[PDB]
Amino acid sequence: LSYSLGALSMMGFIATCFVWFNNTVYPSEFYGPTGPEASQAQAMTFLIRDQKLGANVGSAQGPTGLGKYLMRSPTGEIIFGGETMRFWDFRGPWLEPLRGPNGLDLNKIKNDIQPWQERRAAEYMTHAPLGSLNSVGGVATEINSVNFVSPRSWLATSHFVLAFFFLVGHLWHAGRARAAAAGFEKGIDRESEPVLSMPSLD
Amino acid sequence: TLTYDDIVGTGLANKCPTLDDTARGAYPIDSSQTYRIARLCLQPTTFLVKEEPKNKRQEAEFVPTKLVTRETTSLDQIQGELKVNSDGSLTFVEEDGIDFQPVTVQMAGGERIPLLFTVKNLVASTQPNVTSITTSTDFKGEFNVPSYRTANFLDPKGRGLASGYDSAIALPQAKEEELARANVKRFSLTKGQISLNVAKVDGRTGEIAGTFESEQLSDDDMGAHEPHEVKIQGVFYASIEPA
Amino acid sequence: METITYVFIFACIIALFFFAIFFREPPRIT
Amino acid sequence: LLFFQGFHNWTLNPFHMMGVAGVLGGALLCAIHGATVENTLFQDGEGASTFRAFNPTQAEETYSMVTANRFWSQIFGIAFSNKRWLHFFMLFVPVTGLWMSAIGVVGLALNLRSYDFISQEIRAAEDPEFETFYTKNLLLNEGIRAWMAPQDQPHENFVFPEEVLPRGNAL
Amino acid sequence: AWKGHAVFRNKEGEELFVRRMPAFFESFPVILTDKNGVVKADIPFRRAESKYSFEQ
Amino acid sequence: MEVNQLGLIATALFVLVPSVFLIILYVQTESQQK
Amino acid sequence: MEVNQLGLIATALFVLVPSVFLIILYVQTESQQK
Amino acid sequence: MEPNPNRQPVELNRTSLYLGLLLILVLALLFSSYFFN
Amino acid sequence: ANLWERFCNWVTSTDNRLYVGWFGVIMIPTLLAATICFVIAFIAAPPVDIDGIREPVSGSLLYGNNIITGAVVPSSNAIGLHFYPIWEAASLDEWLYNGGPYQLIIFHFLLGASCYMGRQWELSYRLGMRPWICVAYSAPLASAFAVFLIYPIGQGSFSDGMPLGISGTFNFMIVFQAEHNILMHPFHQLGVAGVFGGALFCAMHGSLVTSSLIRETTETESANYGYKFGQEEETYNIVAAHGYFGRLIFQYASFNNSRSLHFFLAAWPVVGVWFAALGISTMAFNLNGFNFNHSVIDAKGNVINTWADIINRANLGMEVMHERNAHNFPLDLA
Amino acid sequence: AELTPEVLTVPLNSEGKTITLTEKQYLEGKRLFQYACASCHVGGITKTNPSLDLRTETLALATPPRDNIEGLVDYMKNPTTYDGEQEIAEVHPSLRSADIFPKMRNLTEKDLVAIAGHILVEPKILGDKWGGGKVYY
Amino acid sequence: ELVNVVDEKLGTAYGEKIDLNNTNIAAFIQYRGLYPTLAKLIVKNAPYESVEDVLNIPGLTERQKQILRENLEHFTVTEVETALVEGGDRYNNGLYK
Ligand code: CLA
Ligand code: CLA
Ligand code: CLA
Ligand SMILES: CC(C)=CCC/C(C)=C/CC/C(C)=C/CC/C(C)=C/CC/C(C)=C/CC/C(C)=C/CC/C(C)=C/CC/C(C)=C/CC/C(C)=C/CC1=CC(=O)C(C)=C(C)C1=O
Ligand SMILES: CCCCCCCCCCCCCCCC(=O)OC[C@H](COP(=O)(O)OC[C@@H](O)CO)OC(=O)CCCCCCCCCCCCCCC
Ligand SMILES: CCCCCCCCCCCCCCCC(=O)OC[C@H](COP(=O)(O)OC[C@@H](O)CO)OC(=O)CCCCCCCCCCCCCCC
Ligand SMILES: CCCCCCCCCCCCCCCC(=O)OC[C@H](COP(=O)(O)OC[C@@H](O)CO)OC(=O)CCCCCCCCCCCCCCC
Ligand code: HEM
Ligand SMILES: CCCCCCCCCCCCO[C@@H]1O[C@H](CO)[C@@H](O[C@H]2O[C@H](CO)[C@@H](O)[C@H](O)[C@H]2O)[C@H](O)[C@H]1O
Ligand SMILES: CCCCCCCS[C@@H]1O[C@H](CO)[C@@H](O)[C@H](O)[C@H]1O
Ligand code: OEY
Ligand SMILES: [Ca+2]
Ligand SMILES: [Cl-]
Ligand SMILES: [Cl-]
Repeated sequence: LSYSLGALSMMGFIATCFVWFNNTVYPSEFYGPTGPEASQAQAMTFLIRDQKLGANVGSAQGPTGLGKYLMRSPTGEIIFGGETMRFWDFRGPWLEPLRGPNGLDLNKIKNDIQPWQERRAAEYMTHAPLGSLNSVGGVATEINSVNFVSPRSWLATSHFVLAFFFLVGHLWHAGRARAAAAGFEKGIDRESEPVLSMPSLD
Repeated sequence: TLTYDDIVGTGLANKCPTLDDTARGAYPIDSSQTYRIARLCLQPTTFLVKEEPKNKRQEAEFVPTKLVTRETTSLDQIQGELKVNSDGSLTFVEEDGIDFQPVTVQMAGGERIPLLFTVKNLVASTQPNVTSITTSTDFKGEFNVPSYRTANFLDPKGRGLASGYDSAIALPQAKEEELARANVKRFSLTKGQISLNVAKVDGRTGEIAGTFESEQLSDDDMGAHEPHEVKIQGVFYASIEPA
Repeated sequence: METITYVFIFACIIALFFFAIFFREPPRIT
Repeated sequence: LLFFQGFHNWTLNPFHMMGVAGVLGGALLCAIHGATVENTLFQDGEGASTFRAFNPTQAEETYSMVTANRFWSQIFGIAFSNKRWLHFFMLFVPVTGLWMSAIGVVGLALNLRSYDFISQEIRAAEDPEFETFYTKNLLLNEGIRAWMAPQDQPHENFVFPEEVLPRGNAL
Repeated sequence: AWKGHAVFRNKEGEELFVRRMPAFFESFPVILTDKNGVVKADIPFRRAESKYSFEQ
Repeated sequence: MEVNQLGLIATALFVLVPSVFLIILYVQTESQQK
Repeated sequence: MEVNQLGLIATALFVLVPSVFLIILYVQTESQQK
Repeated sequence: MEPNPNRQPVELNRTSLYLGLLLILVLALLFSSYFFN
Repeated sequence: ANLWERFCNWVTSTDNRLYVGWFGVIMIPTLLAATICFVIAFIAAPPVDIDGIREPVSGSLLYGNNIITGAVVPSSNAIGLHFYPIWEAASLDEWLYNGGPYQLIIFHFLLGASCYMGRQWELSYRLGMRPWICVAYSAPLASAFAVFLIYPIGQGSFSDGMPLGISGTFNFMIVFQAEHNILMHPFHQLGVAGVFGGALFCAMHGSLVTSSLIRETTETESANYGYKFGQEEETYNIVAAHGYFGRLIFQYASFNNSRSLHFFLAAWPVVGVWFAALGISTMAFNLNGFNFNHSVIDAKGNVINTWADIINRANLGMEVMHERNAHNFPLDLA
Repeated sequence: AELTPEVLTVPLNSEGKTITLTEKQYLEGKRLFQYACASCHVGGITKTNPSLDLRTETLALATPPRDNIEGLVDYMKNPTTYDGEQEIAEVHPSLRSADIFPKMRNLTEKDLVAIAGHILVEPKILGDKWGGGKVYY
Repeated sequence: ELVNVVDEKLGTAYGEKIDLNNTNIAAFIQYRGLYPTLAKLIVKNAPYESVEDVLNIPGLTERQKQILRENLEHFTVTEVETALVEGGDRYNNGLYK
C-alpha cells in the first residue's frame, strides 16, 4: 500500500504540472489557456493594438531599457517583453505563425497577424487562470462580476493537494510497514529497550 | 534550413548570418535604381570601456569588460533606405528594427557599466563613386543614443521623471540642494558614431558581411552620474535589395 | 565595522553550536 | 494586520520578530514534543492502536526519555535530558514571545516604530541605483497608505486625485 | 527662525490650502484645496494626465 | 554607510557584559567541590 | 574635539577583557572547597 | 575516557585581583588619551 | 567483512555521535554546499537583477545590507524556471548578476532537508522506535517546498520564490497578499490556527506539567534537579494536572490519557501547517482567497463597503507599487 | 436609495426620446452583459483596450453616438472604431460575427436592448466607479 | 541648474491642449472623430511647426480636413520633448486606467 501511495503521489504531482503547462493533451479550446499562454496573449494583444496605432514594436524601448513589446531571451531568441519574458517557452497554435527561426519574427508581426490571432489572444488574455475560491474571475483585487475559475486551476490545485497527502500517506504507511515487519510498531519493549544496550554517545 | 526548434537555446539566435569565404565579389549599384537594406544585423563580440584616469592629463585607454547579461546583445531585423547619392556615395538611412539592446558589462574590480547598445536613427554613408559594393566598401555614420531608461522609470525610492516622487521622502526635513541631482531626473540624448567595414560580398544575393566598430556613451542613470565612453566591436550582416 | 560585527556574532554562534554539541555535559542515567 | 504593515512597518520591528519566533517556536515544540512522545512509547498493550495502553494512574513513564534523548542527540546534535526543563521551556518560549510582541505594540501606540534604517535612507537618497528588499517593502507600504487611507480613515475626508496616487508602470 | 506664514494662491488668485500630514503617515502627498476642501492643485505622481500641477 | 557611531560599542557591551556574567557563574560552578 | 572614533571601544575593551579574566579567576578561586 | 592526570587547579587570590585590576585600570587611564588621540 | 560491508556498517551505525545513514549520505554534502554558498553570498554577493529588468538588488552585507535587510536574492525573471547552474553562466560574474547562488542554495537545501526527513525515519528504525516523527517534520518541509519550489513553478519563475533573507521574506508575504489575498484563504487561516493553536497548547501543556511536578527538592535548589534522566517514574502527577484542567473548563474537555494528549499536541500544529503549505501550494496555481469585493449592495445598487473592501484597497496599494518598473501591460498575469 | 423608474429611464435615440426599462429588463441586462461582455468590460472599462471605456460621456463622443439604446444595439450588430471609420466585427463580438463569437448566437433583439439598457443605467448607479478601474474600487 | 522637463512642459500650452508634437495618442479620444484614424495620422506625421500644418498631412479626405479644422482650437504645438516621445511613449506611455 505504501509503495502504491508513493507512486500515486508522484503521478499526482506530474498530472498537476501536465494540466498546468501542457496545451496538447489539455487543449486550451476546452480547458482554457495556460498561465504562460494568457500572459503571452496579453503581450500579443497590446503589441497588436499599439502597432495598429502606428507604433514600431521592434524598436520601441520600454522604461527599463528593455524593449516594451519585444526583447531577447537569455540565448537571443526574440520573445515578448514585460514580465512575460519568463514565459518565452510557451508554444501555441495562435502564436507559432508569428515565429521564425530566431523566435518572434518582426516582419511577420508587422504584416501577417490575422484577425483570428488577435481574437484568440484577446480571449486567452481575458481568461487567464486567475481567480478566487468563490469563483470570482481575475486578480485578487478584481470586483465581483465575472464567474470564472479556470479548469486548469481546479485540476492543478486539487491534484497537488491529493498528491501531497498521498506522499504523507506513503511516509506513514512505509514507516509503519518497516516498524511492524521488524516488530516494534506497538512500542518499545521495556525489558528489551535497544538504546539501553547501546554504548553511550559520550 | 534551420527551424526555431533547431536553434532555440543554442545561442545562434543572437548571432548574425555569416557569408562563406567565397563571398569576395561585387554588388553593382544602378544609380537609376532605388535600394533598401532589407536586414541589417549587428552582433557585438567585444565591449570596451574607457578607463577614467586621475591626473586628467594621461592617455586614457579602452579596457575589456565581462558581459554579464548573456547572449542578449545583438541588433537585428533592421531595415532602411539605401540612397544612391549624386556623387556615387550610398547613404543608408535606418527606418526601423530591433535596433537597441540594454547591455551590462563588468570592469575589472566589479564596476558594472550598463549601456543602450544601439544604432537608432543611423545615417551612414560610403565613399563617393560606389559603382559596386565590394570588400573595399565601408559605411561610416552617426546614430542617436537616448537615455538608457525612458521617462517612466522609477528609482528605488520611487523617484522619476515622467512619474514618481520629486523628492527624497524618507528624509522629510533634509536640505534639498545636496540631493538635487538625485531628485531631478534628466533624459540624456547623445550622438554615437559607427563604422562598418565590408569584408565579404555575395554580389548575386546582394549580401554583405563584415566587422564594425561603434562608439557611444553608456548609461548615465537618468542624470545621477556621468556616463562612460564605450567602444563596441563586432560583426555585421546586411542584405541589399532593389526597392 | 558593521559587517565585521554581524559576521563575528554569527561566527560566535556557530562556534557555540560546536561546543554545545560536541562538548555538552553528557546525559547520564541513574 | 495590513494597516500595521503599511503604516508601522510592523514586520521590521524586532519585538514583533521575537513574537514570531515565540509563536512559531512554540508551535514547533508542540509538534516535536507530541510526535516524540508518541514515537518513543513503551509497548504497554497488545493493541495496534496504542492509546488504551496507558493508565492515567500509572506510575511509570509512558514513553522512553532515554531513547528520545539519544534519537534527537543523533538527529539534531542536542536533546532534552530533563523532563522538567522540557516542560518549563515549553511554557517559557510562547509566553515570552507574546510578551515581546506586546512591548512592540506599546511602542506602536506612540508611533514609536521601527520603520526605517537611517543609513539605508541616506545611501538610497544619494544613490538612485542602491536597492534592497527594505526599500522595496517601503514602496509597498507607501502604496498601502495612499490607496487604503481614504476609505479606511473616512473622518479625515481624504481626497487624493488620481495623479497623486503612487503607481508603478502600467498597474 | 520662523520663515513666516505661507499663503498659496492660484492663477485666479484664489487662496489655496495645503492638506496637513496626519501623524500616522511617514510620507504624505502634497494636495491643495480651496476653503471648501475642493482640490485645486497638487504635486502629481504620474504626469501624463495631470490636471492640477502647480505649473498648470 | 552613515551608521550610528555608538552601534559598535553598544553591540559589543550588549554581548560581552551578560556573556561574561554567565562565564563567571559557570566557571565558579565547575570549580566547586565535586 | 575630533577624536579617533575607535578610541572608546578600544579603551572599553582594554579595561573589560583582562579585568573580566581576573574576575573569573578570582571568583572561581573563592568557590573552591576549603 | 580516562581523565587527564596533568590537570591542575588555578588560583587568583583577592590581593592579586586588586593588583591586577589596579594595573589594568591605571594602564587604561594612561593609554586612553592616546587611543582617542 | 569486506570494505563495502564495513562502510555500510559505519554509515548505518547506531553509535555515531551524529547519525549518518544513507539519507545522510545525500544530506551532508548537499546541506554543506547550500550552507557555504549561503554564508559566502550573504556576506559578499554583488547585486542581483531579480526581476530581469536590469535593476540589480543588493542583498549582501558588504554591499550595503545589515542582517535585517540582507538576503540572497532570487534568480532573474529572464531565467524563469530554467536550470541555471554555475556552468551555464559564461562567468561567475554573470552567474552572480543573474542570481545563480539562489538556485544553488535552494536546490541543495531542498534535497538536503528531504533527506533530513528520511534520516529521521532511518534513525527511528535503527533505534527500534515508532516511525512518525518524520511525518511531523513533513509539515515545515512542505512549507519550505511551497515557498521555494512550488510557487515558482505555478508562477513560472524562481524570481518569485521566497528570498533567502528577513526583509525579503516580508516582501514575499506582502506581494503574496496583493495577488492572492492569502489572508482570506481558509488554508492560511487553518495555518494560523495551526501555529497560534500550537503555541497555546505548548504553553498550556508546559504549564500544566510544570504545575504538577512532584516535590523532590528544596526551595534553595532548582526543581529540575528533582528529575533524573532515565528514571522510570513519571516526574509529575497527571491526575492532579487533569483535576486542575478538567475543573478549569469541564471534566470532558480535558485529557486523562497522556498518549491521546501528546498525539493531539503533534496533530494540531502539524495538520494546521500542512494546510498552510497547501495554501501556498494551491495559490501557486492562482486559486486565491475569498473575493467578497463589492459583495454588499444597497437597494439602488450603491456599493456598501465591508471590511473586505478595505482589505481590497490595501491590496491595491501593494499591487500597484510592487515591482514598479516590471509591468508594461495592464494585467499582472504572473 | 432605490432602483426607481427615473433611474431606469434612458435615451432611446439621438432625437431626445427616452425609454423606461422594467426591473426585469434591468436584471436581464446585467445577466446578459455578464454573459457576453463582462470578460472584457467588467465595471465599464475595456480590458483589451483600456483607452476606451463604457462611460456615457465616452459613448456620447463616439461616432456615431453610442450613448443611447439605438446606438448601443447598432454597435452590438455592427461595431465600429471610436471614429466610426472602421468596422470591427472581425475582432469584436457582434451579431454580424456571431459565427466567430458564438456567445452572440443566442442573442435576440430583446437581449441586445437589455444589454444596451444595462450599459446606460449602470453608470447612473455606480457613478465614477463605472469605467473607473481599480482607482475607484 | 536641474529641471524636470515634463513638469516644466506642464506650464506651457502642453498642460492646456493636445500637443500635436508631444502628447500621447490616447488624448485624441477627448474629442469627436479624432481617434483612432486621424490620431494615428497626426502622431505619425509629427512634428508640426504650427497647428494648421496638421491640415497638410498627405491623403486627408475633406471630411478629415473638416474634423481637424473643427478641432484646431483644441490643439497646440510646442517643441518636441525627447523624454515624452522616446520609447514609443506617444503610442503607449505606460498609462492605462
Ligand atoms: C478532482 C477533483 C475535483 C475538481 C478539480 C473539481 C472541480 C470543480 N467542480 Mg467538482 N466534484 C468533485 C471533484 C472535483 N471537482 C467531487 C468529489 C464532487 C462530489 C462532491 C464534485 C461535485 C460537484 C458539483 C455538484 C459541482 C462541482 C463543480 C466544480 C467546479 C467549481 C468548483 C468549486 O467551486 O469548488 C468549491 C471549493 C470547495 C468546495 C473547496 C474544497 C476544499 C476541500 C473540502 C478540502 C479538502 C482537503 C483534503 C481532501 C482533506 C484532507 C484532511 C487531512 C487531515 C488529511 C470546478 C471545476 C461545480 C460546477 O461548476 O459544475 C459545472 C458544481 O456545481 N463539483
Ligand atoms: C477526489 C477524488 C478524485 C476525483 C473526482 C478525481 C478526478 C480526476 N482525476 Mg484525479 N487523482 C486522485 C483523486 C481524484 N481525481 C488521487 C487521490 C490521485 C493520486 C494523487 C489522482 C491522480 C490523478 C492523475 C495522475 C490524473 C488524475 C486525473 C483526473 C481527471 C481525469 C480522470 C481520468 O480520466 O482517469 C482515467 C480513467 C481511468 C484510468 C480508468 C480507465 C480508463 C480507460 C482506459 C479509458 C479508455 C478510453 C478510450 C478512449 C476508450 C476508447 C475505446 C475505443 C475502442 C473506441 C479527473 C477530473 C487526470 C488529470 O486530468 O490530471 C490533471 C490525471 O492525469 N488524477
Ligand atoms: C510568520 C507569520 C506571523 C506569526 C507567527 C505572527 C505572530 C504574531 N503576530 Mg504578527 N503579523 C504578521 C505575521 C506573523 N505574526 C505580518 C506579516 C503582519 C503585518 C505587519 C502581522 C501584523 C500583526 C499585528 C497588527 C499584530 C500581530 C500580532 C502577533 C502576535 C499575536 C499573538 C496572539 O495570539 O494574539 C491573539 C490574542 C490574544 C492572545 C489575546 C487574548 C485572547 C483571548 C484569550 C480570547 C478568548 C476567546 C473567548 C474564549 C471566546 C472565543 C469565541 C469565538 C467564537 C471567537 C503573534 C506573535 C499581535 C501582537 O503583536 O500583539 C502584541 C498584533 O496586534 N501581527
Ligand atoms: C553570514 C551571516 C551573517 C548570516 C546571517 C544569517 C541570518 C539571516 C541570521 C538571522 C538572524 C536570526 C536567527 C534572528 C533570529 C531573530 C529572532 C526573532 C530571535 C528571537 C529571540 C528571542 C529571545 C525571542 C523571544 C521568544 C523566544 C524565547 C523564542 C525561543 C524560540 C526557541 C529557541 C524555540 C526552540 C526551538 C527548538 C529547535 C527546540 C528544539 C528542542 C528539541 C531538541 C526537541 C527534541 C526533543 C523532543 C522531545 O519531546 C523529547 C522528549 C526529547 C528528549 C528531545 O530531545
Ligand atoms: C484517519 C484520518 C487521518 C487524517 C490525517 C492524519 C491525521 C493525523 C496525522 C498527524 C501526524 C502527527 C505526527 C505523528 C504523530 C504520531 O506518531 O501518531 C501517533 C498516533 C497513535 O498511533 P497508533 O499506532 O496508536 O495508531 C495509528 C495506527 O497504528 C493505527 O492503529 O497516531 C494516530 O492516532 C492516528 C490517528 C488516525 C485518525 C486521525 C484523524 C485526525 C485528523 C482528522 C482530519 C482533520 C481535518 C480538519 C480540517 C478542518
Ligand atoms: C546533522 C546536524 C544537524 C544539526 C546541526 C546544527 C544544530 C545546532 C543546534 C543548536 C545548538 C546550540 C544549542 C545551545 C543550547 C544547548 O546546548 O541546549 C542544551 C539543552 C539540553 O537540555 P537538558 O534537558 O539536557 O538540560 C537540562 C538542565 O541542564 C537544565 O538546566 O537543550 C535544550 O534546552 C533544548 C531546547 C533549546 C534548544 C535551542 C535550539 C536553538 C536552535 C538554533 C537557534 C539559533 C540559530 C541562529 C542562527 C544564526
Ligand atoms: C587576545 C587578547 C587576550 C587578552 C587577555 C588579557 C589577559 C591579561 C592578563 C594580565 C593581567 C595580569 C594581572 C596580574 C595581577 C597579579 O596577579 O599580581 C599578583 C601576582 C602574585 O602572584 P603569586 O605568585 O603570589 O600568585 C598568587 C595567585 O593567586 C595569582 O594567580 O604577581 C604577578 O602576577 C606578577 C606580575 C605583578 C604585576 C602587578 C603590579 C601592579 C602594581 C600596580 C600597577 C599600576 C599602578 C602603577 C602606578 C604608577
Ligand atoms: C457584449 C456583448 C459587449 C458589448 C455590449 C460591448 C460593447 C462595446 C461598446 C459599446 C464599445 C464602444 C466603447 C466606446 O465607444 O467608448 C466597445 C469597445 C470595445 N470592446 Fe466591447 N462589448 C462587448 C464585448 C466585448 C468583449 C468580449 C471584448 C473582449 C474580447 C470587448 C472588447 C472591446 C474593445 C477592444 C473595444 C475597443 C474597440 C475599438 O474601438 O477598437 N468587447 N464594446
Ligand atoms: C571575553 C573575555 C573572556 C575571558 C575568559 C577567560 C577564560 C578563563 C577560563 C578559566 C578556566 C577555569 O578552569 C577551572 O579551574 C578549576 C580549578 O581552578 C577547575 O575545578 C576543578 O578543580 C578544583 C580544585 O580546587 C575542584 O574544586 C573542582 O571541583 C574541579 O572541577 C574547573 O574544572 C575548571 O573549569
Ligand atoms: C574566500 C572567498 C571570499 C569571497 C570572494 C569575494 C569576491 S572577490 C572581490 O570582488 C569584488 C567585486 O568584483 C572586487 O572589488 C574585490 O576587489 C574582490 O576582492
Ligand atoms: O508579482 Mn506581480 O505578479 Ca509574481 O510577477 Mn507579476 O509582478 Mn512579478 O516578478 Mn516577482 O512578482
Ligand atoms: Ca574590407
Ligand atoms: Cl516588490
Ligand atoms: Cl507586463
